[PDB]
Amino acid sequence: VMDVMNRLILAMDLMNRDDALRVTGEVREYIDTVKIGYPLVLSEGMDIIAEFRKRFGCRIIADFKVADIPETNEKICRATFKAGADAIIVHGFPGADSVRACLNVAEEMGREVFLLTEMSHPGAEMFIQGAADEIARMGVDLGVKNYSGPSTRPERLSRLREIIGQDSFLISPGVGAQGGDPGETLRFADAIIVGRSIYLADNPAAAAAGIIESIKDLL
Amino acid sequence: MDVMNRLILAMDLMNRDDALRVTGEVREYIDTVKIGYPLVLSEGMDIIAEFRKRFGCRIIADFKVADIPETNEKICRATFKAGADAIIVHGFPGADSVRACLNVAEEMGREVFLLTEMSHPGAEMFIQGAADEIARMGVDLGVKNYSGPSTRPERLSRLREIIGQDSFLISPGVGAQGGDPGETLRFADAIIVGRSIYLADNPAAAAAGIIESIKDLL
Ligand SMILES: O=c1cnn([C@@H]2O[C@H](COP(=O)(O)O)[C@@H](O)[C@H]2O)c(=O)[nH]1
Ligand SMILES: O=c1cnn([C@@H]2O[C@H](COP(=O)(O)O)[C@@H](O)[C@H]2O)c(=O)[nH]1
Repeated sequence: VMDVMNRLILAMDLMNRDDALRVTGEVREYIDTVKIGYPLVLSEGMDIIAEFRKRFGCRIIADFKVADIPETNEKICRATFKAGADAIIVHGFPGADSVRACLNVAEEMGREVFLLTEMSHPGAEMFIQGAADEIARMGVDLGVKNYSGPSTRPERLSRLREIIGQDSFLISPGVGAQGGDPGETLRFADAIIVGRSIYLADNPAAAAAGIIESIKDLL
Repeated sequence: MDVMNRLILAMDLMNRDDALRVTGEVREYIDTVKIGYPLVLSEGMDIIAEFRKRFGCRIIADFKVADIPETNEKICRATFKAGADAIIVHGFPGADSVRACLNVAEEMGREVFLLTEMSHPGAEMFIQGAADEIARMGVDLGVKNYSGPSTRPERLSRLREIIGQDSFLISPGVGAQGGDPGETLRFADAIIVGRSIYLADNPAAAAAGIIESIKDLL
């Protein structure tokens, strides 16, 4: 599995290149893995991935919530890996063919897929939560090794960990701003994802350091 | 929304030169282009303004928006800043995520299309069973624009029933995925067509052919 420094992944959702680079640089001693999503990519271009690789020694997870038909999913994954992403996040709710399409491209291109199981926001209760255990089981059947699940619902995160097994790699957003606790989340997830609690802080480095101090016995 | 010839081009070529040339070739037949991540991730968001400069066409950003509300808001803002007239949003992530998109669209003078059921085989696993409820959620939220599956006209008809005749309904899966242009237009206001046009030996003839087949439907 990827070796995530300090079990902490930065969700870099600032939408300005200068701010995104400044904040990421400030926390670089604490974090070697950065999740870049569409807020930044749609604002600054896929070349922002290149820029991060150039500036920082960071692994890049493209949080693109891939959620199209197989043919389109293939194209999205190809473009994303071509740009230098180490991994891509993919929805399971569009079904097994859509997921398989991403897995096939990742296998061919030597990169990784993370399957999102249940989302951490309130609206997730409406449809995704009821499908999440089956989505996780589907991932296991398809050979998915990497997953994302919700910090905001420890009971759900625990069940999802059970389904995917201890050997699977599990990351978890919703820590901090959305209400999730770093330590409790790391009972089940391999790494936590943190965005606003760090990138909106007056001192992002102090914020990251504070989170890390709070989980030091788990490192 | 008034779509020329009831035909929306899905421009999923991944090269700027090819995408611009093929769109140019069929410009006399369309005034609405759906641009998705295949093109945007290959050539940048600046491609949207370039399409407007060259063709004056309407632009629907097919970004399958599917994040938490806070992130959805950012995605919609970035997308509308790039000049998109509308954006396609998943309903599966729930009502708050959809509402986030509706907010930005209202703010910037744009439209949200709610995707209810997808057209590929895997849609049967989870989406299809949620689709009627997603459509009702759209109605509850005041959504006026929807997308549904050409490949399942019985499902498309049901979608139409739920949202009513006043709502605007577009439908992908025509051609390559097996859907029929004329049958789909029994229920949808407009059909989306990608590969059957952009991978054709002669895209202009392909477009003309499709239009000829639905001429009695305008
Ligand atoms: O279920 C979820 C919830 N959030 N996110 C993403 O993780 C980050 C959470 O950031 P935050 O710490 O500012 O809440 C954002 O990029 C959000 O899109 C997910 O991928 N899945
Ligand atoms: O349920 C679906 C199926 N396809 N599409 C999109 O519509 C287009 C269909 O293209 P095609 O005519 O080449 O199949 C592609 O951009 C695809 O991502 C959707 O938005 N929803």
